[PDB]
Amino acid sequence: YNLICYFTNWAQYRPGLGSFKPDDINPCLCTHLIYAFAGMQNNEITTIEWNDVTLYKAFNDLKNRNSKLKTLLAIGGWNFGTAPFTTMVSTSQNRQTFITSVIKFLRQYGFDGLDLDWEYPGSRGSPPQDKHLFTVLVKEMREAFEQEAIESNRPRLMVTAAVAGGISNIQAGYEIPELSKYLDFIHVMTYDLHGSWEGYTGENSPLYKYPTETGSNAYLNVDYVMNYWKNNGAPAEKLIVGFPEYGHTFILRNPSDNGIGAPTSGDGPAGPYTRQAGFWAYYEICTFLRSGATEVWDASQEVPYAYKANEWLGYDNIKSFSVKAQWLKQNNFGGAMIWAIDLDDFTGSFCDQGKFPLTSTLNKALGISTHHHHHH
Ligand SMILES: CC(=O)N[C@@H]1[C@@H](O)[C@H](O[C@@H]2O[C@H](CO)[C@@H](O[C@@H]3O[C@H](CO)[C@@H](O)[C@H](O)[C@H]3NC(C)=O)[C@H](O)[C@H]2NC(C)=O)[C@@H](CO)O[C@H]1O
Repeated sequence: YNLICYFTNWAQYRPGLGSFKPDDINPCLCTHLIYAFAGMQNNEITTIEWNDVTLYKAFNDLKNRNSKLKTLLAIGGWNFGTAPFTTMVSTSQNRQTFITSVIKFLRQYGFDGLDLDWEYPGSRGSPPQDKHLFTVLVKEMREAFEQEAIESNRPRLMVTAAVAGGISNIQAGYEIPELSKYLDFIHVMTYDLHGSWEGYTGENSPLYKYPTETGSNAYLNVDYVMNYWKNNGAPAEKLIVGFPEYGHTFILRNPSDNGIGAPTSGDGPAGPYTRQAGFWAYYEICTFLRSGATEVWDASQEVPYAYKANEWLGYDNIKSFSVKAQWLKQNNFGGAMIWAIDLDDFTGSFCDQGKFPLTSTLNKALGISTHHHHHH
């Protein structure tokens, strides 16, 4: 199994103990590290942060401490939107400009592959023809990577993609059978399945449907989404399950109504380190759980929630990560990906569960290991 760990290049700006840079990563925990995010200018890949070159070197230097580790660079993300991708895929000239720039960029800075994170082809302003043009981009990039590997006598650069977990976005965005032939791995974003945008409480990454969910609401769980990909053309071995190391917050419209589906008024307050209303990192959640919160196990969905007065949290913990790791192995998927390693309790100071409790849970559950001693 693979354990793919996203690192974000804005985590460095979090105050105090929240600040996270590549040297904070334990190089032995994951099999792959993905750097989020690169950008695009004139149809060529580019940096986005003033010190990305510094962080790239620290990131890829981690491989000097773990000879099995591979790294990838992710391009796009939510805030990046779709317009640059649409323009870039619109013509063969623009796709060639981009692919050529990626090969040079990844080889220059020491990456082993590119993770495409277009959110999403066919949606958020992207026109309908981008569903097929995304397939064409991926096909041409895989082919260019295969040729560069042979021409440079190096292992081939990987091409992966982070893909939607919402059924409407999946249907609008991806030609799953053909896309699956050319991608090395498919990182399915099985999180953000509920959130304050819906006007009621729900879990971020429930494994199973809630018993009274009907219609499209019954799609909003890891089981349905992973099996949708699997049964519409993607090989299980290429499918990677998304694991969030954060939770979503809500303000309850009525504190006594604090179950799944309780009505809500909006996002919960920003955390002191992540400073974005609507979510908390796992280490921030641990502080919340020590501040008087009530913890509840959502038994049907195999995830926890918690609440305190008018604040409600749907999240993941060691137990839910363990249950879902067991599940993905039984279903023969390729492994797990984590959004994001800088949201774990990387210092060990917040949760009293050791360093990197959630990521370590998956490392153990998936049997990640590179140090063999040849004796008891
Ligand atoms: C408004 C909203 O919640 N939209 C959801 C998108 O966030 C999500 O996109 C992917 O998931 C993660 C986690 O949500 C995204 O991380 C966000 O990245 C932006 C920069 O682009 C940063 O400003 C946010 O702080 C950060 N949020 C968190 C909790 O870390 C990430 O960009 C996207 N890529 C990956 C691999 O996860 C999509 C997933 O389908 O759902 C929307 O509902």
